[PDB]
Amino acid sequence: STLEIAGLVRKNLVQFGVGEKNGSVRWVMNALGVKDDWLLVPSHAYKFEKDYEMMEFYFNRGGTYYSISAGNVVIQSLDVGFQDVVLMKVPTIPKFRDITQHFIKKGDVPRALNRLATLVTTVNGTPMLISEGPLKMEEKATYVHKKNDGTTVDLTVDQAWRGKGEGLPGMCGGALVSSNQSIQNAILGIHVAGGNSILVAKLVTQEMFQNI
Ligand SMILES: *C[C@H](NC(=O)OCc1ccccc1)C(=O)O
Repeated sequence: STLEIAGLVRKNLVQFGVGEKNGSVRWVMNALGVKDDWLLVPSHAYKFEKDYEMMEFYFNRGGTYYSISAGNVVIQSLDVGFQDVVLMKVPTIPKFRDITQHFIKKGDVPRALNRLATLVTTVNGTPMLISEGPLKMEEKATYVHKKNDGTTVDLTVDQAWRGKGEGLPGMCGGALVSSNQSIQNAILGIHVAGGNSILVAKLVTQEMFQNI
């Protein structure tokens, strides 16, 4: 069911934060553990600020905090080009339950179109289920990211789900789950943007985990 998939997502969601060494942590959004010490996270969380590699990354797992130098996480792309969401290996994180087989197969993508979905996310660790209207797929989606200094950047990714719904700051990095039971309520991707009552999630397929 949606609710049981949601519980699996919930247990693998951690809070992602960034800080200078010996400085205060800014909690930014969610990241999703997928297998072993690999997580999915929107790279817009960190990559557009100066000297990101000199920062400490923090992973809050239910009130137990794991940190690592940003230069010591291993980042792997999902596909060629900018996809925002990346795979990130964090050697200091406890192993995750493997949820890769719960993600939609590329061939089954059409089965989630025109159907409801649920964004399974948190705001700063507080779990939320957010209803999304019948889904469409955008071959290219563009959204605006606001940096810490107020300046903005336009981001464009390939293959992003679009659904009517109401998101809040901090919900990025949560997982979109299909209402379609016939594909076992597959996880469809990762929330990257919300606005004008539109929620946007980068498609992530089972096949993309082959990138290791
Ligand atoms: C949610 C996970 N399920 C899973 O990996 O399913 C793979 C499967 C299940 C049944 C038949 C064939 C393959 C889990 O944690 O087990």
